[PDB]
Amino acid sequence: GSHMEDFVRQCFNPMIVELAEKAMKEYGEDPKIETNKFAAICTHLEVCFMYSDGGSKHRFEIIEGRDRIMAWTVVNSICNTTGVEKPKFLPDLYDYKENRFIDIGVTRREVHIYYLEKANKIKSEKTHIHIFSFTGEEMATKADYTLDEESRARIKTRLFTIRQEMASRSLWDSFRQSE
Ligand SMILES: [Mn+2]
Repeated sequence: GSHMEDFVRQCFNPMIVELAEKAMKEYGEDPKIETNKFAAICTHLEVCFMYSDGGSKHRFEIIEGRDRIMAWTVVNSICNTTGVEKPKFLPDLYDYKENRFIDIGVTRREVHIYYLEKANKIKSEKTHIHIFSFTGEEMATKADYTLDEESRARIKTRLFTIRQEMASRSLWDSFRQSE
């Protein structure tokens, strides 16, 4: 029974917590033990959903938060109907306006570092990358930030609020250090 576990359950909405639990079980991880990861997964879920709310109404197909098999099934429907290249790793959204997959990343470090690490890892030239930090910074493929500034600014504000709530509990240093 960690403080972090109870913190996560009061910080995030029940639907996010439940999806995060599922995600972690699917890879045999335990939200009661790997509590920093549980927090990180909830955070990544919420940001991806906030992000998808920034479009016009039918802009994005939402990939993140599906069951893994369904998620690949939908990716495949998109590849098959648009001709776009199949990614090697599950992206978070598909942008029907710009016709590209997006992978949203959230980092407790300098953005370019995580950018780079995600760029080399996906190796999907095509998949757009958009990183947010917990210090208000962002970095996106080709400096193309996809949404208007307001939709991105509120994500930055929410991440900073999570950071504060964690710091006020003395959980921040250890979450930051566990990345
Ligand atoms: Mn992501």
